[PDB]
Amino acid sequence: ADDIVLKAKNGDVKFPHKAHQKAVPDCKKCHEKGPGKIEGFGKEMAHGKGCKGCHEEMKKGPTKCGECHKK
Ligand code: HEC
Ligand code: HEC
Ligand code: HEC
Ligand SMILES: C[C@H](CCC(=O)O)[C@H]1CC[C@H]2[C@@H]3CC[C@@H]4C[C@H](O)CC[C@]4(C)[C@H]3C[C@H](O)[C@]12C
Repeated sequence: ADDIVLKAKNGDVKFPHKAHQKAVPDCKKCHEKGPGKIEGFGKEMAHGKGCKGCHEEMKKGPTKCGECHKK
């Protein structure tokens, strides 16, 4: 399957899966979540534990606005 781009208005956000499969061997951090996670995602999650917060906790991954968002 292909990577996905989140169409944030301030700039597309790429999500590269291969880098996540390799760096986050705890696949249940994202997979096998109960129902609601597709509908639940949005800006609050992305700037929180959905994206940025995990990077902050794992001490690796982009944490600045222009590292995630790129037109
Ligand atoms: C959240 C940060 C995730 C982590 C950690 C892992 N995966 Fe994942 N996976 C996630 C997304 C949003 C998607 C779909 C979008 C995409 O970019 O592909 C996937 C997809 C998969 C698939 C399909 C990949 C493909 O067919 O090319 C598989 C089999 C899957 N993911 C496996 C998987 C494994 C085993 C993980 C841990 C080592 C892993 N993922 C972590 C989000 C995230
Ligand atoms: C932990 C459970 C994570 C979640 C949820 C998300 N990401 Fe992540 N990301 C994680 C790690 C530990 C890393 C390091 C990968 C590396 O080897 O450098 C990253 C990295 C990225 C990258 C940069 C990838 C690269 O090859 O340099 C990007 C662009 C990225 N992550 C984006 C991203 C977004 C948009 C997320 C939510 C949709 C997301 N990450 C979730 C750990 C975790
Ligand atoms: C990657 C880990 C991110 C970092 C660092 C920042 N943002 Fe972000 N933001 C991210 C995602 C995945 C999303 C899309 C959410 C979704 O609904 O899919 C966003 C969203 C925003 C938005 C809202 C855009 C819209 O609703 O169309 C804005 C205005 C935004 N982000 C701004 C922003 C700024 C200024 C940041 C630095 C302070 C920043 N983001 C960091 C992913 C990431
Ligand atoms: C559930 C995990 C981890 C965050 C958390 O614990 O909530 C998060 C991390 C990244 C999230 C995905 C980002 C890309 C997609 C954003 C869409 O708008 C909703 C579906 C997708 C496929 C999201 C589904 C789910 O919300 C995920 C896989």
